This record gives sequence, C-alpha cells and structure tokens, in this order.
Amino acid sequence: YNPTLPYKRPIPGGLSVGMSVYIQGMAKENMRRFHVNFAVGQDDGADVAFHFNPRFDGWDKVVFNTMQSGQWGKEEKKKSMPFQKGKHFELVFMVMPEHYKVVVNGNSFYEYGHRLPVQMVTHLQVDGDLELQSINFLGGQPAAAPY
Repeated sequence: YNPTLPYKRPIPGGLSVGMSVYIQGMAKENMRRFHVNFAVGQDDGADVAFHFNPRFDGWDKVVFNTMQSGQWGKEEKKKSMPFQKGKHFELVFMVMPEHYKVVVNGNSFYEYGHRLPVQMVTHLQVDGDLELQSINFLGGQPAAAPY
C-alpha cells in the first residue's frame, strides 16, 4: 500500500485465467520508462511470462516481451503512449484464455498472447520511473489473502 521500489508481490493463490491485476500509480515528471513483470519466481533473475515496458524516448511507445531461460524473445510493441509524465494512471491487466488484455485509464490498449503458461506466474514485479500506489488482485481463489 504505497510501497517503495522495486516492488515484488506474491500472487495469493497463484495466477489463473479470469483474474485481473489492478495497478494504480503515477508516472514521474521526468519518466523515461518503467515496467511490470508477471514473473515466475521470487528472485531477480526469474523468468518473466509478460513484460510490460512503457518507454519515453524517440518514438513514445510500449514494449512487450517474454523472458524464458534467461533469454528475451521476439519483442512486440505499440507506438503509442497511454501514460503521461507526472500524471496519475490506472493500469489494468485482465487474464483471458488467449492473452493478457491491457487497459490504461479505461482505454483498451493491447492484447499480449500467452507464451508461458499463465499458471507459472507467482509474482508481480514493478520498477522504474514511477510512484507505485497499489497493486490489487481480482477473481480466482485468494487462498491466504483476506478480503
């Protein structure tokens, strides 16, 4: 709840199709980039099923990729920037059978097809030029997380 950075949060009960990740934060006034990782492990070198990476340099854009066995795969990207320097934003990831759907501030933004099984994701990692306000989960079985 208004954590530091980097922020690593275990997903109570694991990640499953149907769930949603709700991120509230603020892009820094001097932001260059930041990322959200759907990681498969606690450690920093853990593989990443879905890497969401907004980049503010040259062509303002967002990069999407997967890291398996320490190797980044084919990079995907949308040459559009839904975030604004110094502005509060609402990032929502919905897990569907075929892909993660990204919605920024209510605006549908992208659909990243699954490369790594959704269920291998155990942690949500956030870091970069932003202020993190909160990370919330919706749907699925909460296991030990109270609500």
